[PDB]
Amino acid sequence: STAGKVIKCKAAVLWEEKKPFSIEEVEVAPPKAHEVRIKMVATGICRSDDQVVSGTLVTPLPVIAGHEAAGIVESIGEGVTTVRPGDKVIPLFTPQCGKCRVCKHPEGNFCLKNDLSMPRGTMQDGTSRFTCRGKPIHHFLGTSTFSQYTVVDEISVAKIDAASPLEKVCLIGCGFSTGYGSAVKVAKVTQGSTCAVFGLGGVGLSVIMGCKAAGAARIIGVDINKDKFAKAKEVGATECVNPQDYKKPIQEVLTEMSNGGVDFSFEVIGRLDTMVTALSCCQEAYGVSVIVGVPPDSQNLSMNPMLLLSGRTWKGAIFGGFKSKDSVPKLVADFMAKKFALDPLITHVLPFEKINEGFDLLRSGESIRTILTF
Amino acid sequence: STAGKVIKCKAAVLWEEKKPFSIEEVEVAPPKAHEVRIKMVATGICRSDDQVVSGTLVTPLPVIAGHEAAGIVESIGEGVTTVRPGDKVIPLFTPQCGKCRVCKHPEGNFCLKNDLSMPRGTMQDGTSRFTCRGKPIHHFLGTSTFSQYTVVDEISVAKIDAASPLEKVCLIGCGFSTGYGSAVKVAKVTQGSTCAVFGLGGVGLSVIMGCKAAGAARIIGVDINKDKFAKAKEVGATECVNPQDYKKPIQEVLTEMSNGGVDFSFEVIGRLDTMVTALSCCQEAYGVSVIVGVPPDSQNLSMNPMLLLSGRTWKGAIFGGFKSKDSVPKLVADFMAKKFALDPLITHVLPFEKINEGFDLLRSGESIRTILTF
Ligand SMILES: NC(=O)c1ccc[n+]([C@@H]2O[C@H](COP(=O)([O-])OP(=O)([O-])OC[C@H]3O[C@@H](n4cnc5c(N)[nH+]cnc54)[C@H](O)[C@@H]3O)[C@@H](O)[C@H]2O)c1
Ligand SMILES: NC(=O)c1ccc[n+]([C@@H]2O[C@H](COP(=O)([O-])OP(=O)([O-])OC[C@H]3O[C@@H](n4cnc5c(N)[nH+]cnc54)[C@H](O)[C@@H]3O)[C@@H](O)[C@H]2O)c1
Ligand SMILES: CCCCCCCCCC(=O)O
Ligand SMILES: CCCCCCCCCC(=O)O
Ligand SMILES: [Zn+2]
Ligand SMILES: [Zn+2]
Ligand SMILES: [Zn+2]
Ligand SMILES: [Zn+2]
Repeated sequence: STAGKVIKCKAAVLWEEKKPFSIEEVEVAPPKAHEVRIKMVATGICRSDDQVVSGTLVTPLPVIAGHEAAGIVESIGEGVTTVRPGDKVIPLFTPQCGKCRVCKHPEGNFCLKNDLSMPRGTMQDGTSRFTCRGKPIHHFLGTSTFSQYTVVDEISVAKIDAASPLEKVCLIGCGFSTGYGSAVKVAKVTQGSTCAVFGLGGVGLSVIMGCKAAGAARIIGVDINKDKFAKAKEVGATECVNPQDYKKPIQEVLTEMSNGGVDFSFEVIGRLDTMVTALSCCQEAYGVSVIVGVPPDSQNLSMNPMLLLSGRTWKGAIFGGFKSKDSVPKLVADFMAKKFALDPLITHVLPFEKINEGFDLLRSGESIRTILTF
Repeated sequence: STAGKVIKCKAAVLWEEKKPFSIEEVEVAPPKAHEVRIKMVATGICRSDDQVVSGTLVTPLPVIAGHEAAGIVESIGEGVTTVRPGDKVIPLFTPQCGKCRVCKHPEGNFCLKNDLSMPRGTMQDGTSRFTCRGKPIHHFLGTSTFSQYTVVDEISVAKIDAASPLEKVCLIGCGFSTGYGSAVKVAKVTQGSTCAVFGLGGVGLSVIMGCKAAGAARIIGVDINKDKFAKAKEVGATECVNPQDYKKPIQEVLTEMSNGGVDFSFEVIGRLDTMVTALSCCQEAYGVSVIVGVPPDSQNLSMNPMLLLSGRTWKGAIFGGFKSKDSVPKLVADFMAKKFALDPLITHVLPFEKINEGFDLLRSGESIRTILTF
């Protein structure tokens, strides 16, 4: 009987850029019409949550960040039909309203109700469900998973299998689905192709998993941190290259290695220069390059459009191109059926209260995904 | 007989940038092994030829330019198997060797034997068949059609229907096939879609023809020259807009007109600014933008990669993505079977001796295609 009552609980509040999270008591309002309040069970530390701290991914502060998570419904607002109290759920940082021109399109997933293109840090109704020290606190991407309890819009949550291990399937809420979908859905990697993956973190390892699932013959991992190469090979890389080892730019190295350019390249870092390098290294007539990394706010890249004129395709995607609410329950079902592995992504486990230690592990280069448990 | 002998004939020589063509006698050597000497019958004036004069498309000078043409085989070198003397032919500025990794790929057409990516201005053997006033003269894109006679490599020529009208089907050598293919093969325009076409010259009108053939519901022509709008509507534009008429940038105008962005946009001008505008005006989640225009030499554009991260596809192509030697005869057969029209592209038909007057018509905005007749 917390239904319809304010809940006091602990959250990780970010008051200022480039500062530690503050673990402290917040007030979580009850859900309004078509809103869902979730008791969080596990949440991943994604580089995009660090980009909020760095100020390179801009969203209003102060904020409760976190977007890669799983929990159990505590209560539903009036009119909710797609979840019930006690259901296991994954918050959807890319919503699926099911009504807009994008949700109706066979290949769109970037639903027009998203809080990604022009972040306001609110619920759909333009208000916050979070108070801290008597001050309103922003939401993040309509999810805000660094909290014992959050409130999300119904279009931002999916019901998943009741037997789901939530400390694993939280990765379906971001890094696994993003990287796997970038390969199998956005690029549509083909059997016997040569792929180059720039960045061997949680999301780039998931791209490798998707390239290997699609039957690529060669998967070249690219990272400046050679410590990332062993796990990249475990999940399917056939060879790994560190740009720092070479006198020549890595686009020239990769073009040589692939006897004239790769079939598919993926930027999975978030840098302007590696976005251009990744486009250049794909074959000039028929190559495809996919941007997955989140570039720094309000910065333009410079490129030569002759790279496109010869025949290259350049595209990007959020969340692996998956329509979120249709896709997340299916991805969980496929995980339960052993169609892909999540354990290779999980290098560390900590209690939520050690969230700062989890960010330090990511920043040091030591972790892939740290999973925090509430 | 001319076979096996040097031919002295008339050609339009470009001795240096930003000067008129010089119409004078050149010597055309006989074809070597796997080469074809063609008597030219008609050639079109394409903006790319003007870009060589402007210096914004770089190729070695002095040069015989011209790449959009048709003629009749005068003689064949040893080892030629695909054409014979007397055949009607179209030179292929994009070759099709049939042997390279691109020619073997189902979606590639930018054959590695091309003289487009690093223009040398020669035959495949690295020599020139042209002299003028005792100086060697460069080839252009392996074609050089501003000459009563040219010599091309076999991989740079297609045999066409003996009954085809060369004064019309010369456009299948560049402008028609480029525009049409950019719509139907590269973009793969869908039935009921909304398309935006930037530039309503010969290639942009051919893009409109392809979008209409593909069943687009709306085709928005964009040009700063409103005199181009009447013919754009004749061949299928549903509306035309002049950016100079608006206070707001045209990407904003086209996003509003299309209720959130177009399905397909095409840059058919060759400006960096319009390439970015065209990408921006396509819907952010599922839009596709195709670069057809040839951008100015050695100049980079600046763009915000978030345009791609939301889901846009950005791609370019040469010659409408068509594998040139397979496609050109089929396009001529389809023209003979009334599957498309070429007359709407032809505004002027001049003798070859009036080449300079033909270029002045293009530069002044008066013409679409001028066809020069030998
Ligand atoms: N498109 C989406 O929906 C989506 C989802 C999830 C993450 N992201 C972004 O994807 C990117 C990767 O996220 P992640 O895997 O969690 O991050 P991560 O774990 O930091 O991995 C990035 C990897 O890139 C490596 N790296 C850094 N700089 C360079 C360089 N200059 N050259 C070659 N390698 C380099 C780095 O060593 C690290 O292993 C970040 O930009 C995220 O913000 C996008
Ligand atoms: N990709 C290929 O294989 C290929 C083949 C043929 C042509 N080209 C290029 O395609 C482009 C078009 O060729 P074309 O149709 O012969 O040329 P064109 O006949 O000069 O047509 C270009 C049109 O662009 C219009 N225009 C110029 N500036 C602007 C502007 N700022 N805003 C809006 N409209 C503008 C201009 O008024 C004209 O009607 C040129 O860049 C060619 O070099 C590429
Ligand atoms: C990517 C290299 C492109 C070179 C294009 C040379 C001109 C092709 C013919 C044309 O555009 O009319
Ligand atoms: C198209 C603008 C999107 C920028 C923000 C993307 C953040 C989503 C979460 C993630 O990347 O891990
Ligand atoms: Zn929607
Ligand atoms: Zn993420
Ligand atoms: Zn070839
Ligand atoms: Zn041309």
